[PDB]
Amino acid sequence: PPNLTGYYRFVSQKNMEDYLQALNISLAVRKIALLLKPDKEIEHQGNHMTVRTLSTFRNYTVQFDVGVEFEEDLRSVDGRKCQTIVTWEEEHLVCVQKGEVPNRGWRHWLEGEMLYLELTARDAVCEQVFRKVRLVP
Ligand SMILES: [C]C1=[C]C([C])=[N+]2C1=C([C][C][C][C][C][C][C][C][C][C]C(=O)O[C][C]([O])[C][O])C1=C([C])[C]=C([C])N1[B]2(F)F
Repeated sequence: PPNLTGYYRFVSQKNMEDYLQALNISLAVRKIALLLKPDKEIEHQGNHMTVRTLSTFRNYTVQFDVGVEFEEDLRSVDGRKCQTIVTWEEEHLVCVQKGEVPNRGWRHWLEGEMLYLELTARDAVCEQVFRKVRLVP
């Protein structure tokens, strides 16, 4: 599987409204979240990954070894905890977050320097795109 290490700048998103509602995020917080352009930073070493979502209001970091289910602390996101498993399906990094919310998870994949992210919760599907930042001193 590919190595996903990189810093990727926000490009676009669609239907984040839907995903936020599906996680039961309040109107006040959804209004804030829809204004921001969070970046994605990944540290992928061997079979271990750290994935950071970075914004001026709040950051969220998760760590994992691919293939090992773990308790994901999402209390800073939607107040919940999940039993989360990340796998590789061809070149897609697939995450299933098992818990209260059905169909919860996400999928990354790369096309050149564009990093795609699909986010799901209940019947909501959000599509995001990021672009890798080149290491220019
Ligand atoms: C400010 C605030 C507050 C709060 C609470 N909020 C916000 C916002 C904005 C800011 C940002 C934060 C971070 C998040 C993370 C998760 C997703 C990604 C992910 O999943 O990823 C995936 C891979 O890549 C790893 O992980 C938001 C959004 C945009 C969304 C959401 C849900 N939100 B929330 F409701 F949490």
